Amino acid sequence: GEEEERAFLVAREELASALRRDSGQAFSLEQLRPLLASSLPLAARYLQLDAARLVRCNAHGEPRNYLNTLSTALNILEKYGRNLLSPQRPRYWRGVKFNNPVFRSTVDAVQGGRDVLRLYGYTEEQPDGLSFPEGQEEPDEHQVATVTLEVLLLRTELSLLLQNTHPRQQALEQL
Amino acid sequence: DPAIVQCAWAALYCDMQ
Ligand SMILES: *CC(=O)Nc1ccc(NC(=O)C*)cc1
Ligand SMILES: [N]
Repeated sequence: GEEEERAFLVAREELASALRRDSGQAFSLEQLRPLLASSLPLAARYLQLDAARLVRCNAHGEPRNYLNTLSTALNILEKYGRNLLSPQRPRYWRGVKFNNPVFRSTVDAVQGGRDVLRLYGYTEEQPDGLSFPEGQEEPDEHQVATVTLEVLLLRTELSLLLQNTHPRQQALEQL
Repeated sequence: DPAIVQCAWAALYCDMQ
């Protein structure tokens, strides 16, 4: 209900604020427990990430394998988000280039991986990748923070399902 | 995070420099 929804959203802003204050901030499991142990359903837990499709549409083979492939992609997408929150970025942060064989073997190895970068703001389609609109000179810090947290949380929840230790493993075993 | 993923990220971070 209301208290559970409020606790969830407040916990999200506490962590999103820490990311906006420090893009290199690491979070422990205990600091993420408000979100991992929340009794909210999946549609309520992930407001930006289409986590249902990300898991189910890449569920090919043994869960040991495609959860690892998806973990790597989510790990990389998280660092793309942290990169946009860093006050010191590389010069050409405004564009992601797909032709990199490392991009092709990580993010482009799962359906939906590209679309996550769009949630950061990489919205203009290129032949060789995705980029920010040339008018937008700086990224939406709050948006990038929320997506980054969700991408971090999704990888975390997948890892806890991998080790048979998710606090609400029963309900989330459907994925 | 595993160092193998940091290798991947460093290649992608290079593409942005
Ligand atoms: C393991 C490791 O050190 N990997 C690695 C990958 C890429 C790069 N740099 C560039 O691609 C520019 C350095 C190290
Ligand atoms: N660069």
